[PDB]
Amino acid sequence: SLPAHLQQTFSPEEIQFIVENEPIKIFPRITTRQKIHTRWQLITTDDKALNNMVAMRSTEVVLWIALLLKQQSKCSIVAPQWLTTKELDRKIQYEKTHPDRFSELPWNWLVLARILFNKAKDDFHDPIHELRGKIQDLREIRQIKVLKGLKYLNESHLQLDNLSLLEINELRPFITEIMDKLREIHTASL
Amino acid sequence: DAVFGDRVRRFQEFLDTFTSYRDSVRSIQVYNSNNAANYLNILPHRIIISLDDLREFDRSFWSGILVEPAYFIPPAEKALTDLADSMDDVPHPNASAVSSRHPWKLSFKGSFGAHALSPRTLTAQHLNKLVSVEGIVTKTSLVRPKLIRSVHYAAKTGRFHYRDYTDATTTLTTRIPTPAIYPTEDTEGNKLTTEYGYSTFIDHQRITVQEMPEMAPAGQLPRSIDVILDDDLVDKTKPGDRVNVVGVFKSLGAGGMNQSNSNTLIGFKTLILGNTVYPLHARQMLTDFDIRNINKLSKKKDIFDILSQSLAPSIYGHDHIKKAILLMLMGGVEKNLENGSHLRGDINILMVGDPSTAKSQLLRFVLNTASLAIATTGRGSSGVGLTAAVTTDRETGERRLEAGAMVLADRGVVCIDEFDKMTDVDRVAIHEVMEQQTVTIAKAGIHTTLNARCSVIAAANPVFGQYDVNRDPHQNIALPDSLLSRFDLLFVVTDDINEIRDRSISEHVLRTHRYLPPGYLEGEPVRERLNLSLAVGEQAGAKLAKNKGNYNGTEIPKLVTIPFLRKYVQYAKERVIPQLTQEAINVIVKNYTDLRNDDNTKKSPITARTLETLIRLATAHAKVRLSKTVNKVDAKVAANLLRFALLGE
Amino acid sequence: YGDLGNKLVLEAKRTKQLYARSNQDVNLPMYHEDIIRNILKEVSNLRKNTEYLKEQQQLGMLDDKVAKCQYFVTLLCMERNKRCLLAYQRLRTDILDSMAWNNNGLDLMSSSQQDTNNLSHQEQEYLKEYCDLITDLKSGDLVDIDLSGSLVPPSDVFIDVRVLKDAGEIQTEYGVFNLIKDSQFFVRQSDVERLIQQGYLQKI
Amino acid sequence: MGYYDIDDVLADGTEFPCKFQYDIPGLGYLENNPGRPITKNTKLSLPLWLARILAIVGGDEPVPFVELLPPDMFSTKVMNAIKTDPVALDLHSINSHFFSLAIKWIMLFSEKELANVVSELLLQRAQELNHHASSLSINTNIATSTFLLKLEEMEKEIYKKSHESYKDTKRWMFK
Amino acid sequence: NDDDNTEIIKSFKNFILEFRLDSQFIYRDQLRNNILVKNYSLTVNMEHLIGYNEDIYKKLSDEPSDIIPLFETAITQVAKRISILSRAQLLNSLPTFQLILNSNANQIPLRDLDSEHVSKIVRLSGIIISTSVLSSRATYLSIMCRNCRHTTSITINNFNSITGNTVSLPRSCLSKNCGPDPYIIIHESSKFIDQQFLKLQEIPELVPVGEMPRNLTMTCDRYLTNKVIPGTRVTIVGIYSIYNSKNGSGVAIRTPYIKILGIQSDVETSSISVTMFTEEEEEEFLQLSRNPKLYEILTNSIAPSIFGNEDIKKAIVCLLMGGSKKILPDGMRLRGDINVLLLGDPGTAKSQLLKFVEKVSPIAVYTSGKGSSAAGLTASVQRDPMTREFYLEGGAMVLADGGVVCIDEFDKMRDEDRVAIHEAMEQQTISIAKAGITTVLNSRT
DNA sequence: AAAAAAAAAAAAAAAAAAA
DNA sequence: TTTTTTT
Ligand SMILES: Nc1ncnc2c1ncn2[C@@H]1O[C@H](COP(=O)(O)OP(=O)(O)OP(=O)(O)O)[C@@H](O)[C@H]1O
Ligand SMILES: Nc1ncnc2c1ncn2[C@@H]1O[C@H](COP(=O)(O)OP(=O)(O)OP(=O)(O)O)[C@@H](O)[C@H]1O
Ligand SMILES: [Mg+2]
Ligand SMILES: [Mg+2]
Ligand SMILES: [Zn+2]
Repeated sequence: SLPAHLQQTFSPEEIQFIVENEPIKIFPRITTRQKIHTRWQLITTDDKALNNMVAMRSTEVVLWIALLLKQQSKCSIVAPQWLTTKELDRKIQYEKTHPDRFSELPWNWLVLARILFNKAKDDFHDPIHELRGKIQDLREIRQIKVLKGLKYLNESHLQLDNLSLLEINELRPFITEIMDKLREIHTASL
Repeated sequence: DAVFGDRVRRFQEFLDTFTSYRDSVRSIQVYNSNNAANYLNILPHRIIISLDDLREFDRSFWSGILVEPAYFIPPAEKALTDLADSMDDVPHPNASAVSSRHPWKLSFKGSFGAHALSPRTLTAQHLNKLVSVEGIVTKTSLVRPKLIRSVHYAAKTGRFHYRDYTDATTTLTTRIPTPAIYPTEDTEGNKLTTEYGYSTFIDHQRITVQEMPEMAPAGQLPRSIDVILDDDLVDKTKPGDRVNVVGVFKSLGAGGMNQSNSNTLIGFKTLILGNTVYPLHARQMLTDFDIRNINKLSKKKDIFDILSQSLAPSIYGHDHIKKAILLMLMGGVEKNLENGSHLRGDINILMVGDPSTAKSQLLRFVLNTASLAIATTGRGSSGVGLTAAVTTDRETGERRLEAGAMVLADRGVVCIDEFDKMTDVDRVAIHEVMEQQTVTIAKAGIHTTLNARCSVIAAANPVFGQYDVNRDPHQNIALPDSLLSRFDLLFVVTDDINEIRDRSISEHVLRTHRYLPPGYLEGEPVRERLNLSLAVGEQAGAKLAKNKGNYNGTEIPKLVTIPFLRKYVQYAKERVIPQLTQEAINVIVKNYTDLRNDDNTKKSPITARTLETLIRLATAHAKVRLSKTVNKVDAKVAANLLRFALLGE
Repeated sequence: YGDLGNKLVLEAKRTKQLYARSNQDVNLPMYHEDIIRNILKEVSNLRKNTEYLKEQQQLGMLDDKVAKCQYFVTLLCMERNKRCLLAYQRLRTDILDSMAWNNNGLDLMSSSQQDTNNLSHQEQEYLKEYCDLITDLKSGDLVDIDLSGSLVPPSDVFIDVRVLKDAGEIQTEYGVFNLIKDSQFFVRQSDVERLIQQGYLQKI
Repeated sequence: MGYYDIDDVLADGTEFPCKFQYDIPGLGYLENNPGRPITKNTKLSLPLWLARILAIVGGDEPVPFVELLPPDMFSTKVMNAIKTDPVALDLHSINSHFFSLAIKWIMLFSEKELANVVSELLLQRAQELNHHASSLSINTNIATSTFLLKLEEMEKEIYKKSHESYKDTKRWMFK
Repeated sequence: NDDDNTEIIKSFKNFILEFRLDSQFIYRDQLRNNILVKNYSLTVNMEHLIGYNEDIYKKLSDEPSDIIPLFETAITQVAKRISILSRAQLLNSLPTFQLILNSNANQIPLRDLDSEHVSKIVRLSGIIISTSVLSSRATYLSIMCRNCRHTTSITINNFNSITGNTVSLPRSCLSKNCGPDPYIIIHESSKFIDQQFLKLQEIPELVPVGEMPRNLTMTCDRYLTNKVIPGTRVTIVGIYSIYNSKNGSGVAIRTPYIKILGIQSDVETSSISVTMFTEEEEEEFLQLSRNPKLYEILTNSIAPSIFGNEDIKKAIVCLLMGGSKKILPDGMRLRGDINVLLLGDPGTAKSQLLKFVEKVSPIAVYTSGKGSSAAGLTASVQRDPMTREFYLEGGAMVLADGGVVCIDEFDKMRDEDRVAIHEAMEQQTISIAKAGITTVLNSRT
């Protein structure tokens, strides 16, 4: 949709939606194993796990169902391997020791972090402030590396092997317009 | 260490790349050799480089110059001296002159960008960096020689000895200072006699430059900075001139970091070691097709009234006033006789009239149009402070005369507003400078006559709120006739209330207020702007770009732009000195005899000095049409203008 | 001569900035058809002049080079005038369609601008036609999905809603909501977005 | 090159100096006395939208009616100024359609020496644009405003878009 | 001795890096944005400092001059940490960062300052009367010897505890048999900062009975310079300290002064030639400008306590807005202001409008026509007590350039004093020719 | 250890003068 | 007698 050129990029709400559209692991509190009751019978998710769950056993559900159950008392989200101090430490060490390559980190970087911090405040094993500070440090370091790398902007192409979602989204318009103008100048010269 | 050698050889390569500078050097050398012993001008050892070419050659060396000149300029000067020495070839030189060792210091021109500042903007982070600052010349110190390298001789040994002295302001690089004690004893007790005529002395002058008051913040005073220049260019320009100086901005002196401090809040000194100076002049030369255009304009039949109407197009009416201003800006020649002393040469005009009839506006236009002019106000001036002042120079502790207002405008024009509102005492001084164009100062042990040949334009109000046309003209004016008879032309302006003229002037004024600067929209106010891109600046006859002067179509008669008019004035005031003939004599004498015995009412009584005014007006009008002789047409136009100015149409 | 046209075009730019700064379609300003008809009469003058010059060119006493240069100059003048006028009109149409697309195609005169008098009659009938198309589009294969709904992704199910204007009681599916003045509701998100767009509810 | 783009339409309106390479009787009616013809080698300041065409038509030695002189904006003076230091240059003062005019001029006359310098100019300005866009409030200096008032009109939209993107990301991140 | 400094710096760095509200680390983001736009400064709000920990506030309260440099170097350490990559090991053109404080303590008037406030943090407000020109101060000095001829660097902090506080030159050389202090200052390769001096006068309505206002001297440096102009009400936060007077009367005298740390102004230097308002305030101004009858809102708002007069209030508003300045190709200027004269009977409250108009306009001065003179308004020529050199000092009408001037009892002024304003208001430029000083000075009011 | 002061500009009070 | 201007 146009609505003042919203037809060219993604709004942060759409990014949050497209991230919460992802599977995650859960630790249920209740049981709904069939009598051996209502069928889940959704259209965009394997209902087999939903129908076949039993308490205190790990299983995989999409993110927003887990969030809805966490709004109730039928859920216990299991954090990924990132969200612990001893992994973020080696990660920040990797960024420090390699001043040219962005560290390996998925597209959903910092978004799952924001959502889990906002909702699942209590299920963590680590204090929240430590993790938030380390994530802030990672954000600052990657921001510095982005500014350092942006200095050279060829008119042909570029490679950004390990940028996450929001980092690409925020930078898309400026970069795109600058290279468009450069390409227009070069093509007009010929 | 060896970095100096590498920089020197790189600069040598750069100098070898370009061929203009070597041509300049050989031209200077051949001129100096030709001025040696051939049946007074000399060329100083200075060459101007354009650092745009240097940037296009090497960015590193250019950046080094513009960031830290201390470690970059001396190697360039050394390389230039070595090249000049190698090119030099004098098998049979002199003795005292060969030991000068002039190092051929440099001058710069080109685009600076972020290093072109103003005296208010200079601050801590700009220190130790080559800069170029603009401003106005406030005051100048006295030229004083200083020593560099002395020469000694001993009779017993016969070996000449020399000692070299340098100070902080002498060289860009700080070195261990040496006192000025003359060594007169050898290492073995031989007597040494200082040899004058073989030692080295260079001129020294300090000036202070001030920011232009027009570009000033909201309710803040203009500020100034300190400039030192020496060797050449030592006494160029004068106080009251627009200049642009390029030099090194450095700090000097301990500033109280030693034990000599008396308070915690001491500071440091800041100072500029000037390299080169240019006349800003807000250019003054004539091209070939410029002269062709001036000639083709002059040979036209009706140039004079076009030039008159060209002055201040936003003022309605007052055509004869415009003609008078045009004739005044390029007045007649001076006359000096071995027995007849001197005769005054230019024209003076006074304005008296009812309020709000556009006199101050026309005076401001004359300020902007003329080459050299100074603005004065009757209530804001003091007579003693107008001609000279007795002030003590700080460095020498000696009291020296300081130039007054109208002395600065010698050969120019001085405009006075609210003339009748001036203190009567000051008025007598005016009479003196209107008598013989010379002011004498005899006070505190100084007896000196100062030259001042300027012309005066002024406007004054009548004694009442408005002019009374039924009264004696002397009754309407507060000034004594002693100085009123001095003025050649007196004009009376009154706003007669006629609805037709009211409508016409209303249309004109409303046309004026609907004006927009080109390239700018109407929704936002006027903003400040940056200086020109280049700190220093500098197919023919087939374009007539600004030659015709008609910028827009509003009337069939032509018009000319201001710069072309100023160029015409500059050409006319130099290239022609006309002489009168007997036909103009006959016309002038006939008109004078008739006017003397017309015997009717007139604005002012006439006497013998009016014939001088007729002579000078005819000379000025001959200068206008660029003829070496005065013809009777100029006599006729002068007589008509005088009749208008004194009788009334 | 077409400098006058720039005066129109420049003005249009300001209107776009009005869109840019606000980032919401609102209070479209009054038209400028006066300058437009001034340009129309001057271009009629240009056209009649060109026709006359072609007449004298065919008559035989007119120089070919003069005729051709006059023709090119006049043609370029007409071209620039047309370009300016259509440049204004295209932006006007775009902003009109943007305004019409989000208000469910009903023009909502009861509760943007109040009078809509700042629009030309042709523009108003165009707006009516576009509303007709907007109503028609969702009546076909896509009847189950309201194309003029929200665009914020659905992020939560239960939200707090605080009343903004007073009304009576309004029925919903399986229940009824009474719009008492200045009260708070704890209701489902997918029920009150229509009212929120209408401006009767606040505090999402 | 867009027919329905406001900035291009405005930029077509600037005046460029040019000279009548050919003499035509009866011309100049729209500027001066219609009865008097225009003589050869006459300098004029014609708008771009017609000077572009009148210089290529020829009409007929099929030389065009007009010959276009080098405009003052593209001068050695400006070339030196832009090369020495572009970041602090108030290019807004020179012209308010500089980049589109540069594109059109280089399209009309292929000149490899302008493409590289203009590209480097805008590339260098882009870094400072990004620097200022990233900065956000949470007491304001003159540097930011005095930079922002020197920009070309076409850089303003990039600045606003980047600023809005950063502001939206920050707002979403902090709730 | 060093351990305490390390502990204090570590504590301040921990405060900078650990303080957070909701989900934002405020000061780190401030540092990032400041570094991006080349404003090497940081602003600390005292309430946050107290809330985070009270002992650090106690230490800052006890000895300000000894403690502040530690914080202002911890700031630059953190900035280097979070702005530059170590690259497994350059320019490093980051000077020591300036620290600016803000607080909301009880104001203390000028006359209440006494001996018990020496070396303490105090808050006060006054009026600015005179500003000195800028000056340079050294922070990193390159020092070279003569005999042994070795190089050394001296680092200078600008905070003074004792009056001297300065190591002039080290005694003896560094290791033969040199003199007492054979050192010189290498002017090249040194770092300099900027310093300015200001004068403060007591606020008129807090003057005690039968007194004359008292002056005080302040020192500002680095970014704080060139922020205020004379005649603007200000609020200053700083340290009240003393400096000895050897060049000076009495015994053991020590003149006091103020070291500026933070400045708050009512005008925020906005008019001092571009617009810098935030988007919220500009939007609000546009919203008020969109009101269909704001003319009546402003007309009512002019002197609400004065009853009945309408055309005068409309004229006052029209004068406050002012005209439109113009310029022409040939140089002719056109005035852009309007001048209103009230000529009325007694008891109609003419001056009650004058002082309110003085209150509203951002640049306004109020003076009596009886207590005025031609030389005391446009330009006054002084001469220095020491060097005797003449210089030009502006009066009242130039002090209110770019604003409005309030003159009452216009008839009582002398005839000689009423003629100097003619050109000053018809052409807006005053000319001075005194003692060889010729200057065309502008005045727009 | 000492440059220090004649020359200007500006603010009054007393007396005498003109209306 | 009063206000003005000069010392
Ligand atoms: N013929 C005229 N053309 C244009 N403007 C005019 C003309 N006559 C008067 N004016 C306007 O009258 C105004 C009078 O301004 P100004 O003070 O310069 O006049 P003046 O006659 O010199 O007055 P004063 O004796 O009071 O100084 C100006 O704004 C000027 O533009
Ligand atoms: N219209 C009014 N409304 C209210 N108060 C008024 C009004 N007119 C006069 N006053 C009162 O008049 C009192 C004195 O007024 P003030 O002395 O300022 O008048 P003025 O016209 O400036 O006098 P003067 O000509 O003697 O200087 C004030 O206390 C004020 O309240
Ligand atoms: Mg006047
Ligand atoms: Mg009063
Ligand atoms: Zn040593």
